Amino acid sequence: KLDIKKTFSNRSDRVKGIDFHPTEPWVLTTLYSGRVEIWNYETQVEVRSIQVTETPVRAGKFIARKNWIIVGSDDFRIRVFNYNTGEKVVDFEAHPDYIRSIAVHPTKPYVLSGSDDLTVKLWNWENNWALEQTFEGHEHFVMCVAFNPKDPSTFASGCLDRTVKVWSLGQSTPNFTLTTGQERGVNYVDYYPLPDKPYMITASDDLTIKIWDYQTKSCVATLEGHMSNVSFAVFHPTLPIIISGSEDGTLKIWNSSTYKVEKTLNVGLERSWCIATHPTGRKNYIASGFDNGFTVLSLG
Amino acid sequence: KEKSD
Repeated sequence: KLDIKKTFSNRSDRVKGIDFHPTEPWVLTTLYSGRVEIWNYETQVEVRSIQVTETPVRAGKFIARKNWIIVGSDDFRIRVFNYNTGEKVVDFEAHPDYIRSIAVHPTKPYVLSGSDDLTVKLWNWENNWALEQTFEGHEHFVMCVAFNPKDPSTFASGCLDRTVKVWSLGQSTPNFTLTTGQERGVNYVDYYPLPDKPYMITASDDLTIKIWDYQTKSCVATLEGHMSNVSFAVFHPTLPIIISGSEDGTLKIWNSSTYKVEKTLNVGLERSWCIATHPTGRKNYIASGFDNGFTVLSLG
Repeated sequence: KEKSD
């Protein structure tokens, strides 16, 4: 039963990245101001925060099994910090242009970064953060990268060139390129995590969200209702819903069978930029970052 | 820059 409760919300500078820790009740936010924050959303006290840089930090993920966070910023750098001590673990120039998105492999010591330099890069932390591969082919900014959780030897990249490319690690060309028909670009791509559907979802400045069958490459559905750029759309990992967020200031919760909107939320933090869902669905938590702060919600 | 914000 959908019963949305605000578990914790705080104001800050614009939140561009956000992520949940899988075992501590913590959320990481990465800010346009160069600051990152880790909050305990149950006690409502900061665990740790760092002034990383003076440029925006658009991307940040926990790497829980190593006690790290990894972040990427407009100064072209990837940094990794130990969240227990604050210590900086590594600091390197990853691309010659902004970093939009970082994904962490669930099982292997790999990280993907996607950038305005038109590539995705694969880094290996068990090989001194060596660059192991550069995936070339996109023709505008790479806005989003995400591993297929059912087969993390493959990953999807979403691009302002209006395509999604799906790639295999260790192979230089995409397995396939999806021509989205989202003419203003793709801001975000996400996989449905369960084995019953081979689905991906994309979000666009053209105000649409689209569901794809990645076996047949067909568009299964198009979800309309947002009134400004759609920054993200994801499938909830346990509940039968899709969650999206937009520069129109709303989050929307859509029924994932009927693709109809169930609930529209204006949390009143202005434009929405990023999303995370709790990996194990603890309290069905989701969190979103906005112009004016973040919010952590229990969906029921 | 596109997508500056």
